[PDB]
Amino acid sequence: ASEKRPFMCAYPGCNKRYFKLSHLQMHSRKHTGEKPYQCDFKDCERRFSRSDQLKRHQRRHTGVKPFQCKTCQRKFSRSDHLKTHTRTHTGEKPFSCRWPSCQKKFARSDELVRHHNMH
DNA sequence: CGCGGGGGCGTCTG
DNA sequence: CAGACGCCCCCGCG
Ligand SMILES: [Zn+2]
Ligand SMILES: [Zn+2]
Ligand SMILES: [Zn+2]
Ligand SMILES: [Zn+2]
Repeated sequence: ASEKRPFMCAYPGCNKRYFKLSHLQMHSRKHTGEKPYQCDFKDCERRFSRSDQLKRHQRRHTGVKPFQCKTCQRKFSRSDHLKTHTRTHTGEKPFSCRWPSCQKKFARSDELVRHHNMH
């Protein structure tokens, strides 16, 4: 089970062996969302299973909003919110309804999900 | 009702 | 592995 292990996983819940550095880099991605960090704040006590999740969450406390709109100059702290809001200025509404008499279009999957719950 | 704003998660690239 | 991009999901508000 380890008589030949060019590489191993660095996650303490795994520590299994691998042979291709890249194929192990791919395996490791599964564990990148299994590392329980915690907030550093004295006004928080949350835990995040990824560095990016914690780093994103930190912005909620710092108030930092580096993603600024080119149109209305609004400021956001998540690229997903900014790109979503971008579609509001771009008129990009690809989430059209599939019901037998509607086809109403939204710029967000969840907006379409709520709309469908109205049917 | 349209959209802000946080949670969780897969994933390519570095 | 981590940093960064993209989405789905859920909730709250004017
Ligand atoms: Zn592993
Ligand atoms: Zn926090
Ligand atoms: Zn804008
Ligand atoms: Zn519909």
